[PDB]
Amino acid sequence: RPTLPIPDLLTTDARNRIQLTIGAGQSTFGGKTATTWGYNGNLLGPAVKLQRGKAVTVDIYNQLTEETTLHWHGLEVPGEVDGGPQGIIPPGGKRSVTLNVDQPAATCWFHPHQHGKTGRQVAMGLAGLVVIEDDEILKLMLPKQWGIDDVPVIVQDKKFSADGQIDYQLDVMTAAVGWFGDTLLTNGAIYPQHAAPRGWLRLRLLNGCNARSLNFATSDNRPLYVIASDGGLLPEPVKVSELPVLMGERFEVLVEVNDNKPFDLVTLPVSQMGMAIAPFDKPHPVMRIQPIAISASGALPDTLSSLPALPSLEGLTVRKLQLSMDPILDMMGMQMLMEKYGDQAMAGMDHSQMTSFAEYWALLSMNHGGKFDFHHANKINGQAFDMNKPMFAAAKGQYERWVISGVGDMMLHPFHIHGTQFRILSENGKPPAAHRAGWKDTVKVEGNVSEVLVKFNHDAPKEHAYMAHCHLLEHEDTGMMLGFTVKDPN
Amino acid sequence: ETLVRPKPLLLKLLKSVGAQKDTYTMKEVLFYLGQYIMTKRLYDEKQQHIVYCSNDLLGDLFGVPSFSVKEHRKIYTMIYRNLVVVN
Repeated sequence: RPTLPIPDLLTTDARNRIQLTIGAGQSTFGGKTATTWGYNGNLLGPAVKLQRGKAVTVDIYNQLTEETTLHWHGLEVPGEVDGGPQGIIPPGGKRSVTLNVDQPAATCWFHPHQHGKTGRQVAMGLAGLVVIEDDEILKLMLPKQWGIDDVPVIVQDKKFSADGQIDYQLDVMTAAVGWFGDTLLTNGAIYPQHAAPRGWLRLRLLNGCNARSLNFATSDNRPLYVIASDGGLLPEPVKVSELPVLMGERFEVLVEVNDNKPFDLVTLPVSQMGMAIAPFDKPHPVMRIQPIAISASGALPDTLSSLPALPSLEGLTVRKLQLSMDPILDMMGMQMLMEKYGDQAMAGMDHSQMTSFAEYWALLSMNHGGKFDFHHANKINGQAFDMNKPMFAAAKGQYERWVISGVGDMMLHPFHIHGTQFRILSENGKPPAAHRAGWKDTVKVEGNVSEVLVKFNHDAPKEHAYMAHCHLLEHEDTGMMLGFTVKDPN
Repeated sequence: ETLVRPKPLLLKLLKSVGAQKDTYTMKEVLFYLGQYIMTKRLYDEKQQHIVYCSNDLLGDLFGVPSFSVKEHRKIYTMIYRNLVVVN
């Protein structure tokens, strides 16, 4: 097995500014050469060590023939730095931002964020981690040896053409169920192998698939100890037998290495439309851990951090967002899927869900024009994305109850809100799981309703607006996303 | 919107459910037609995008014994054959 790659950790130079170049180039998957992209690389980019309260500047240089963005997924920073409208870097271009970090130590990432292009630009290889350190977490004595017992694990699926090149297509099927493939890339590698000390192994897991949700576990069923979520540490470690992770979410887990017993990290088959076709019908290996006589470094504390109380939940401005996949898109996408893969497709959510004759006929009558441009078929609140109108203005420094509905379709909708770390009160109609009570920047929405308590501490204008979107990328690209603004009330 | 005149046999099928007019809008035909199918059991209880008209008057109208309420443009072309568009 090939040895797992470790993204270069990236602090500042004499001038506290990090340099990131957005290039293309070549990578090799199972001996077939493909064209891939990357931040300071052929592939996937680096880990940007940031230090809370101490700011740094980032020059972003774009050596693609085409344009792209750079979203700091998980950061509490003004809508300026994201950019939004005219936050676009044109080919050969420069952009410079400053990141004054103010949020607890956390494992965030960055990825291209342009409505219409995110799906493909990500699929190409653009990704990259941000590692935030505060003083609290250093005083903690977690495993700290980057690339040894503290390991980024970026897990992604891709599909490849006959050529060995990446095969993306934003057709009506991938706009419906997502772009998903058959080859699983752990930090870019296929089934790599990592060499761990005996002791605790810290793994910063990141689901970077386009639509594929993952569900981590170990080949031999040792528990994973979750110690942090999207936005930072949990209060105490949550012991779990399996860890489902959605697109763009991160969890830092600890695992125990004792004997020379090797064992794989695996992702278990998941109850999601189109994600339990072979080879993901069965448990699938993410990477193999092999223990050797390397130095260990950390412990599994019984407390990790303090977490503030929640403010009384009335008086709080409340906003309902209702996600909606245009029903024609659903019917059609599922036809493409039910043809291509037999009925091994819907396996996992395959049961009594049906659709009446009256619904079918009302669908017929409704697109009498035969005008069905599926590039706006996904909507929040009834209308798809238009950069022109931020949907609303929410208050700075103020607590608010956002309620995201997803009733009417059974399509997974991991829902992302920029410029904040928030807390989940309801996640798809149930109270959040023990480890998703933390800080999160993504919420499951699958046929039901979630409610999050959110507060933005950073200004964002119509010019550079915050977003909110499904992080199933092909949904975000085909309309399921809005903008919003935040300013200190006049 | 769009206003139309049902050719004879379609008009016949249209009044079997309670229509009375001689010149309808499109949404009006779609309504009464779906009403006809759901009154005469014509869909299959299990797969109910599937309409079985072989032995019915609708079978002669459309010229088939079956069709699927998913193939929209096809069912529209069958509908428009028995129409005279007035605009």
